[PDB]
Amino acid sequence: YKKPKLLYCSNGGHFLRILPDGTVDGTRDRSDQHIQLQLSAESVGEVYIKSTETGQYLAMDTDGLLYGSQTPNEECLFLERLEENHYNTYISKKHAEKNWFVGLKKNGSCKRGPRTHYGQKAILFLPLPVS
Amino acid sequence: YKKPKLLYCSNGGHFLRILPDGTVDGTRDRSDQHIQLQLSAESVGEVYIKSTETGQYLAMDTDGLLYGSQTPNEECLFLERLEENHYNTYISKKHAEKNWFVGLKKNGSCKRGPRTHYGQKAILFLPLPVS
Amino acid sequence: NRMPVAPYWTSPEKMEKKLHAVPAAKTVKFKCPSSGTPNPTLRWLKNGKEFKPDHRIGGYKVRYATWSIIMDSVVPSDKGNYTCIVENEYGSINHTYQLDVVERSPHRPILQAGLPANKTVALGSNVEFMCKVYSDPQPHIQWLKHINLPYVQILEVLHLRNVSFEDAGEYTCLAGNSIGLSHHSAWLTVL
Amino acid sequence: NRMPVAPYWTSPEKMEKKLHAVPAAKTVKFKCPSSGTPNPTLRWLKNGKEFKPDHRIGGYKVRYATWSIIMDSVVPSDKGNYTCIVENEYGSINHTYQLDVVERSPHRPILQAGLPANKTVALGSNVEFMCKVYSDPQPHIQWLKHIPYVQILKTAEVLHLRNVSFEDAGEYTCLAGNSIGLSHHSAWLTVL
Repeated sequence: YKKPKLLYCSNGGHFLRILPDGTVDGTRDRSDQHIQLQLSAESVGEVYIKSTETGQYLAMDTDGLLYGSQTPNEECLFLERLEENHYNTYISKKHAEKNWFVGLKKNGSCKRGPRTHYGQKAILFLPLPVS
Repeated sequence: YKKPKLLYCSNGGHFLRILPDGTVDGTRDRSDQHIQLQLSAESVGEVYIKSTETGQYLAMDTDGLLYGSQTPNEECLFLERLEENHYNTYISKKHAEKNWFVGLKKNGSCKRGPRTHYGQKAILFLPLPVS
Repeated sequence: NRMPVAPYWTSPEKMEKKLHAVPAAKTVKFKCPSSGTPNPTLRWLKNGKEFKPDHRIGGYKVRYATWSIIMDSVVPSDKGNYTCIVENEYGSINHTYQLDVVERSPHRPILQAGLPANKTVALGSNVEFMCKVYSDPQPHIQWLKHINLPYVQILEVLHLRNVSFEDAGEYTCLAGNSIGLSHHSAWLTVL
Repeated sequence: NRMPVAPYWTSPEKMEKKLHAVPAAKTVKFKCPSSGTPNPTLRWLKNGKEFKPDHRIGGYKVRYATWSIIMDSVVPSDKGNYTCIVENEYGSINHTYQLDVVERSPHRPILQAGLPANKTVALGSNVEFMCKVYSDPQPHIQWLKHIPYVQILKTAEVLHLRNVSFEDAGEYTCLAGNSIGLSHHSAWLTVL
């Protein structure tokens, strides 16, 4: 749990990526240097998710848009829940009330948090070892 | 738990051995072909312990003497308990009332069950991988 | 009977998703929708070799109508490359899918028994307590000093600098996740 | 000052026990009782290289009076060869101990989540249910059919149902238990 992982999204097979410019998206390449993430618990159930390469934190703006953050903050904390279907979902800690999930679309493009539903494949993630 | 192990005895560093002639003793050599054991549960807490090499079962005679058995029987079943001190002890299932332990002496020689006490180092065993 | 047509993909799109990562126990299905005349054949390979249903526990079905193979309850041994091969008298096309499986562990964290362990030290000695935790979901670890539950003081290793008598006492390593929490304690003796 | 004497063992016997296998967390101590004049030095190595106390969490003490080294709370990373080296202006002797550590898991058996998994099959289809168990002490595994009343099916990873029929439909359980406790997971078989 201390080792960096990859957050694979079951919607299209994309690995959650945090590009050095703040762009959050997905890719199907495991050799990509920006898919390795280091999750940490600030408190029970709440985690930070940061690129090991750039040290950027995954975050969600007030729009419900994923982006890389040079420094951690309220927009970086996500609620991590291992679902009954055995997948992981990450809900915006700050935008919990609205149920804003971290998700990805069929093409791996950032999926606006306000368009994510409990029954979507886009919000389902799987932790995987780098190799 | 399905893989064969070695039952290391903390009294002298000897690996529980079941020689092809029925002789039960200990040795300090890991390359020895007769130290690999396959434990199995006949029921919760009760186990068989047999040489993978010879297919002989570890057993205790009515004297309290350990020996190899070509076929399994009441004298082969042992009560396996993981002690608080984190070691394992194996008590003769048939001679339980008397508290007859499977043990080994400072020199690895079979230790008569009726001479084994709860506080002895001779009856303390540790499971180890073949290598 | 009809105009020859080499086998071709009928839903190339769907095939873009090459890697299928699945949590252990899920049913995995692979498809290679295709067409061609005369109607082509469907075979499947696992890491290059032929894949017979006895090759794995549970076996596997192949819905020829949906150009797919269905494997119930996947487990680690199932991980590998799966290739469908479609072909007729006029051609053969193929595609390979990667399959990865991850065993999930939905239980509260697990601490290594014995850790942390008691310790006795001399006044001035520095000390370290260890704690080994295992947890599928991210665990939150806290070390607690003791001062119908006991009062504690929030503080893998707990490091005590130039220890004194006051440092003596009971310490606890607490780890918790969304399912539950767990902890082990140890006593520090000072001389 | 006194008659030279190369370093020698003072309790060779005790040293016969070369391998020290210990369960994780125990304090491990190694001794090389020795003597020699002028009085000899005691140094310790780990797998050939020098062993400084910062080389491991917890560090380690060396009681020069008892020719021993003491390592509290050993853990797997500690596994390896430990060599003591005794020497003076007239000689040097050495000895090496192997250290093995085993993490003990005193909990009831653990079953892999999801297993066994539900299954739907056609009349006549053969079926297999899987069960993955982990247990330090020897686990006893049994498969149970529900009829909660049950009917033991198999007694000690897979439950195999031959030419299945409607009657075969229902709930099945994989039970595993050890001296600490027991655990189980169930699954439903649907038949068409």
